[PDB]
Amino acid sequence: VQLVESGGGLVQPGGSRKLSCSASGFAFSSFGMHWVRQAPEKGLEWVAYISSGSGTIYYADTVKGRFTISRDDPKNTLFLQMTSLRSEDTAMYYCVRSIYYYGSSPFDFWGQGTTLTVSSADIVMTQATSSVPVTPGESVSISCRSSKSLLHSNGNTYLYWFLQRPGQSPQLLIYRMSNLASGVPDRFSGSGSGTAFTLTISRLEAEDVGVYYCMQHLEYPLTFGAGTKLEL
Amino acid sequence: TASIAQARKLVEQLKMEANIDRIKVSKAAADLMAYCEAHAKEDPLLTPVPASENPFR
Amino acid sequence: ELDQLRQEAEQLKNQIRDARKACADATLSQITNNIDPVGRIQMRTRRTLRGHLAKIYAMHWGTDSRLLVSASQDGKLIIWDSYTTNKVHAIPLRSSWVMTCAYAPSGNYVACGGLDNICSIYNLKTREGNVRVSRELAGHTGYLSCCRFLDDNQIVTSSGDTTCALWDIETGQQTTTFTGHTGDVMSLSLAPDTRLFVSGACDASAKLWDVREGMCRQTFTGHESDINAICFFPNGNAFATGSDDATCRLFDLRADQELMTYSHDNIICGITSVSFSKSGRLLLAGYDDFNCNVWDALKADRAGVLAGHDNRVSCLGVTDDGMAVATGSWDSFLKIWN
Amino acid sequence: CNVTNVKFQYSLYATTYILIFIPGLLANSAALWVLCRFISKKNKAIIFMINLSVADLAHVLSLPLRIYYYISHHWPFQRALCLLCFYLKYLNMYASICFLTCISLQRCFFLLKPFRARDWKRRYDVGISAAIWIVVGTACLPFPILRSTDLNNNKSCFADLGYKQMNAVALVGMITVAELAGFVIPVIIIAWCTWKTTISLRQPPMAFQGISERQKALRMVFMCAAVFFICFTPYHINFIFYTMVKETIISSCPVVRIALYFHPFCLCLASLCCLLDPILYYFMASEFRD
Amino acid sequence: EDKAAAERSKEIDKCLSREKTYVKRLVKILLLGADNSGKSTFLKQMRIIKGIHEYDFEIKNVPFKMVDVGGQRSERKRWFECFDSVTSILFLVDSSDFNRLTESLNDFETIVNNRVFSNVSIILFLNKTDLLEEKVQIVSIKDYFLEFEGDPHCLRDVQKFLVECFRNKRRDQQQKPLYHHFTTAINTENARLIFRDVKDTILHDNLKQLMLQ
Ligand SMILES: CCCCCCCCCCCCCCCCCC(=O)OC[C@@H](O)COP(=O)(O)OC[C@H](N)C(=O)O
Repeated sequence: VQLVESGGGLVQPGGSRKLSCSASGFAFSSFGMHWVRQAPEKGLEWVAYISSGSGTIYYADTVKGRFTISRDDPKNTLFLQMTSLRSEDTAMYYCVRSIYYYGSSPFDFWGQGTTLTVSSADIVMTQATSSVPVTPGESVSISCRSSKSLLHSNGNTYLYWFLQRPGQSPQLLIYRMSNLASGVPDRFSGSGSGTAFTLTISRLEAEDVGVYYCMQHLEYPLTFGAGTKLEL
Repeated sequence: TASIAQARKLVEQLKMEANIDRIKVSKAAADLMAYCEAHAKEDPLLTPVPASENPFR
Repeated sequence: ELDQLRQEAEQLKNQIRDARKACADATLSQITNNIDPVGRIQMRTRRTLRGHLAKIYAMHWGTDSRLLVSASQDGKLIIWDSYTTNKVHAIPLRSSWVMTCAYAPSGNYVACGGLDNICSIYNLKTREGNVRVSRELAGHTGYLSCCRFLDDNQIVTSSGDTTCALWDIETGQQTTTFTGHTGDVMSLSLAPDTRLFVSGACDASAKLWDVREGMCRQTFTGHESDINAICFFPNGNAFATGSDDATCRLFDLRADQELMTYSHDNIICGITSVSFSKSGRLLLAGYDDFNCNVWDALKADRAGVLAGHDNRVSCLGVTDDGMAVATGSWDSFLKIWN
Repeated sequence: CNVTNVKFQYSLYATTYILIFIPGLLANSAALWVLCRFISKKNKAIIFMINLSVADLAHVLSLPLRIYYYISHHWPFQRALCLLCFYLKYLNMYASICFLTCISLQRCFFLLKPFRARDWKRRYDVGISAAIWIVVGTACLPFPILRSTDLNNNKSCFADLGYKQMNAVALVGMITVAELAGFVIPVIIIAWCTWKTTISLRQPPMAFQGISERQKALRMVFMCAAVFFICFTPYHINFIFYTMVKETIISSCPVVRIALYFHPFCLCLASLCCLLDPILYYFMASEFRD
Repeated sequence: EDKAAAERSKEIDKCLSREKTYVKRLVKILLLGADNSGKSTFLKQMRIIKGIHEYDFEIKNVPFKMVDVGGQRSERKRWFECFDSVTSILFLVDSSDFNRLTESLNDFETIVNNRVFSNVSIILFLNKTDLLEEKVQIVSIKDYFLEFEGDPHCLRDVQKFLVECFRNKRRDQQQKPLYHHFTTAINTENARLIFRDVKDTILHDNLKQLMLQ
């Protein structure tokens, strides 16, 4: 499995650019794809979505009318065409993979992203803190809150937890508020109830420091939290 | 002597089956009836549940 | 020599017949006279699942009581979600002549087989997002009639050559074989605790097998023609047979003889499938006159009829929680009753 | 001119309609019930036959008010009812003709091209059925529109409504369009289909001696065609002259006498279809009687 | 919301409804014959391409699938006879070896008299057709059948005798037509014969589904 991006660099105000992504090692025509963004010193921000069979296309509120998403299956390629650039478009752009059926695991593989430099009824989610000093061998917890109840009438709670290490792409820890992802050690846990969620890490170890993010997937647009840093 | 081997195999199998501890029919009757009576409350297709807890309606 | 062994076999058969006669001190047809009848049972169709292009031959419920798998004569498996009727997977096979299905207890694998004398095992959870063949088991002489998982590592199969086999999937070699039948074997059923199993094999005879020791323990007789279905009573010490002379029967593994027969004068067609309900009070049977009959297991009367298919009912199953029934027939539809 | 006393026509219509009424109802209702139980098999042609029966049934239900009027000589209702029944009869007759044509064409194509005919679906038949119904319904409007008469005679109805005065050119154009789209095209189609079926049903030999089935099929085809022709030709040959005379265009006395004398018998003959067709199409076959 | 499951299900239905169109054109024929009937040579001389074998080919833009059951066919069990969707059955039977005719007759009357094949027509290929001629001119056919009436050394009499002996084994003759032919090494017209017989079968089916008798 591998996703590799291209197209970044420096651009003048106005003008245009086209970013592309190449996939290898999996069945590209059965997955849906997301474009996500991150400002230089801020949190993550969601940009666009294209579905399998090219049936559904969604944009963010602050990008409609300037951005266009497209895909090509016989060559396994994804395109984002972007025009009329502002200074608020300087960021790092990642491409993300996601498949939906009964019991699947969305957002479970991220690419490596590229850097581009330019010369409400939405749900609100709040992180508790910006940093928490920790010591190895302890048990630590993080929490975040929402402005709505994320529990639906069919029994699912749509809260996701990701971890980003220094210099790397994010990685899925918890999906749908209780479940572990493949290859994640069983010392991570997460639970809570409507409008209050808590993640617990037991027995901190090295290379387990960085920033933690919580996200919702109940209605579009998808929104991220501010970020919690752990310092060792 | 394949016929000898077949006859010996059949004889050994019948000897194995003949030496089985059996019980009376009445005890089997009581056991089946008791099991059916014990779990009667949790059987949905015999005691239909209200539609509020019905996953199919 | 041969004559002495034959005489001893005859003497042992006389001993067995006498031991079975001496134990008949009562019957269910009299003891169950104190049981209140279940009354009239009425069921309605909740969902109808469409999409197969030919006859349907097998199905198997998952262990979460929500997902199920079915196989058809056009050479396909489909994995269905039944709460919403969504299709979750569609798997194309290597040969259109398929006759059996199984669904793994953990949910990671499925299996299939048929007239090609091979049992194929498919993996449902791969990083690439597709379904690929994990193993092919070969070594039987006749076609494959039934297959049931024990866990992710072991499987058991029966053939149309008078044999049964227990296989270790990792190496692909037969761990043990079970022999002794004379005709083709139709069906087998596993015990709830997974220590023994039973099979019926066209002799109007049924045999009980131990998985690990590898020998037959008990043999039951009494039908007049082929045995086409078999299953266990929920507590694992009784089983029910359905045959091709329009008759079902109940056997008990400890008393070593028959208890009841289920048959009515208006049926002149054979059985295709049997199953029990969660508490053991209802017995469901599928027939060749296009309808399904719901019997009261203890009194031996008819409590209900399911009708609505236009052709033979070949598949029939009851969930692990007991809250639904699924039937599959030759008109290429599946129906869910509740 | 010397117009004869045309009075016998009332008793003729009354007796003919009484005779047609009862057995037509019984046969068509039983046939509809029978046909609704063969939809479960793989058969697909049956669709057209369903529609045919429906048309004929609604034909025979349109008679009783005529039987009432032709013997009572009084119409104690409103004019909308008179025009409604007057419209229904002709709508149903022409729908019946169209569906007979479609039946013959399908019957030909499944015997001329046996392999391709396995890719035909029922929804195409439903589409064609609905299109025929709609076109005939919107085409049969001049029958009540143009006879909007007897505004001062509320006791007059089906038989002796007046005639609105129309231009000669428009009237003759309309009558020619009716004649072309009602009689000539179905006749040509049925003749061509009968010929092409007879060529490819008896000519090809076979090893298995099954000549009897081919001959029986040929007999049924020929007899259906003959009944159609004989029932429906005279009315469509006399209608044009009768309508022209009734519109004062034709003034020669002998042809007026002949037309006014002949028309009622042509109507009675054309009205026999709603009784003959159920017997001829599905009370001789072997496979429906179960 | 995670309702992309529904869209995925619709995509799967879009492929099933595509294969449903192809599964209504294919014509399936079940092949049966004797051990020495020249089966291998017959099939290998038609230029086409152990459980069950299947062969595919096309005649006049119609796809034919020939299903060969290689020696498993001896099963006398209903569940094995799951071949009731076939258009017809094709028998290859030898006639030159006079001592093998009884076996072929017993096979034929065992297959044709079964119920499950009531809706399928039957084609009969009398095979090689020339060693029979050589046998007739040297030996008499009366030495094996004390039932023949006629000239023992005329090939035509032998042919009619064999064909009538085969046709007499079946019952309920009018259910579906039985065709027969004589072939030696033609291999080039066999497609024509099979095509014509299947076409006539479909024509008889249409004359009945359309209520013409
Ligand atoms: C696609 C195809 C479709 C088709 C269409 C067609 C067209 C048309 C079209 C149409 C055109 C218009 C014209 C008009 C005319 C009218 C006539 C009539 O009415 O008829 C005849 C008769 O009627 C006369 O009268 P009595 O004689 O009186 O009689 C009465 C009755 N019979 C009753 O009873 O009712």
